[PDB]
Amino acid sequence: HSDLTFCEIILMEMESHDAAWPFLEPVNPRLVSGYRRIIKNPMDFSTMRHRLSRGGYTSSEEFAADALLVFDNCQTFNEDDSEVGKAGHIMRRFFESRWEEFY
Ligand SMILES: CC(=O)c1c(C)[nH]c(C(=O)N2CCC[C@@H](c3n[nH]cc3CN3CCCC3)C2)c1C
Ligand SMILES: [Mg+2]
Repeated sequence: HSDLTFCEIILMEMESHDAAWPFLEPVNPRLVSGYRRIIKNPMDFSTMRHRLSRGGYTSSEEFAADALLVFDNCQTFNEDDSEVGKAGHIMRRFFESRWEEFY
């Protein structure tokens, strides 16, 4: 698959990005007050890595949906001027531009 090929490329670059530190592992709701109540479908890069490794993505569209979920959730829970929120805007702009320079 040429679609799955670029997903592996763009996931690799996001995992290694400087501003990827809030998204490398799932949020622990025990450690974050209100997260469980506010974020219905959590998502992060390791969950995407796991689903790609086991062949769980059909098309590149499903991969893009999970990536946009990460940043949608980030903007739903975190203030735009929080540390986590600022890293998410950097990561979201990176993904949007990189995804469009291929498709
Ligand atoms: C609540 C929220 O939307 C959020 C997201 C999407 N991500 C983070 C976040 O901060 N992390 C992600 C999980 C691991 C955390 C981690 N990994 N190694 C050490 C730490 C400790 N953190 C806390 C402060 C210093 C780093 C970092 C939040 C709050
Ligand atoms: Mg959107």
